[PDB]
Amino acid sequence: LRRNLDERDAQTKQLQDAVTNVEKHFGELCQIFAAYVRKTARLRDKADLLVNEINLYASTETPNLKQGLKDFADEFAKLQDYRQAEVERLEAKVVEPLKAYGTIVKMKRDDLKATLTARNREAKQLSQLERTRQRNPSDRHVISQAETELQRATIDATRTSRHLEETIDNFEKQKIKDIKNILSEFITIEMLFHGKALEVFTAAYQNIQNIDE
Amino acid sequence: LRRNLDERDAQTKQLQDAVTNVEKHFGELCQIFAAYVRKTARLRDKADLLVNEINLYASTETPNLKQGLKDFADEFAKLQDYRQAEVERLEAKVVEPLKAYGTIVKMKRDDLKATLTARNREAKQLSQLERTRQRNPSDRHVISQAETELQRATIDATRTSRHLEETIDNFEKQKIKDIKNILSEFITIEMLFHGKALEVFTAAYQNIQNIDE
Repeated sequence: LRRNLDERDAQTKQLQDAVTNVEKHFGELCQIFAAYVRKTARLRDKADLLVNEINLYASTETPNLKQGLKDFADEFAKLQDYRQAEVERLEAKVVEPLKAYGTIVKMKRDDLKATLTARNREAKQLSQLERTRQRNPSDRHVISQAETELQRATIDATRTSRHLEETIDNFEKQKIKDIKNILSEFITIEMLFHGKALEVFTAAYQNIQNIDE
Repeated sequence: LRRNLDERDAQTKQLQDAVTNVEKHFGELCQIFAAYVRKTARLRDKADLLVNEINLYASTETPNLKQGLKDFADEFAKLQDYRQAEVERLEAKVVEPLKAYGTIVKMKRDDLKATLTARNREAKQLSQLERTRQRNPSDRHVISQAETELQRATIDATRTSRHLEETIDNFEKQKIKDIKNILSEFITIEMLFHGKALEVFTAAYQNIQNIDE
């Protein structure tokens, strides 16, 4: 029935738009997290430049001031190693899992296309059956054959749509697990870095106090 | 005496090179700290983009997942306000004090130039005195006048050099205080930010756990 076909299509469009919504927003988050990683690395570069200049300036100075400056530079350089570990973990645990949704989305689009193909085959077999009844009204045999082929197309379309509903449902379940895990990893990777920074800067504060002024 | 003038000049050259060494290295540190600040701000920009996308994606989602995402975005946005305070303090307490050494260096160069000028005047008055003795060997009056003017130039050069030694000595004392204070401020400003980040990310870890998966 026509009012049922409008409903059936609108419901598949929702599954289609559900895949698109994730493709769009996980993909945007993926680009932003990659840019966040690049900006973290570019900040590490400037911190390296500071380490080098403090060391070079320290090499020109009186002994106690030189030692205090080198000790600071040694601690701060340690912080940039932790920043490098933060960059690598963010690439592996945040950017790469979001990037993998390109392939997940492609597989869902195949399931959606198979459903559209099966429904076109069904609609074609239904129009075939009505035409065959009209051209050969009294040929029970060829009508029965067209009825049998419609029933095959119908159950194949139902089963293809039934599989689609299951894979999209699993896709939504895994979407929630993934976004929880991806943001959790981002939070713990950052927390690890900020905790190490506090350790480093606490010690660096001592090495500056020992500079005899 | 000539061996004394080589010594006297080499010692003023050391004062001159001491001003240059600070000009060069405080100026390099100033440029690097400014670039470090710009890279911190550019990392804040990317974090803002993450806040916006998480909010926009959350506006499309089921109620519990939407709320969990918005709560994360609200906490992380709080972290970028602390990053903005870190940027402002680094500009005011680290970059600006290093930048102020352009003016300090200029004043020391004036003291150095006054010393060179006074020594040229002295050397000229000494050559004048020897010439006057040679052209008027028996004019005790004009010789005595040239001797008196040499003694004025000599004590003026001694006093100008004596003032130079005092201002460079004070300049070295203040250099050590300043570099200790500037690096201490950098360390405490960073420590403050990393401590606030730990607070924010600890709370953000809860808001992610409440997402029903």
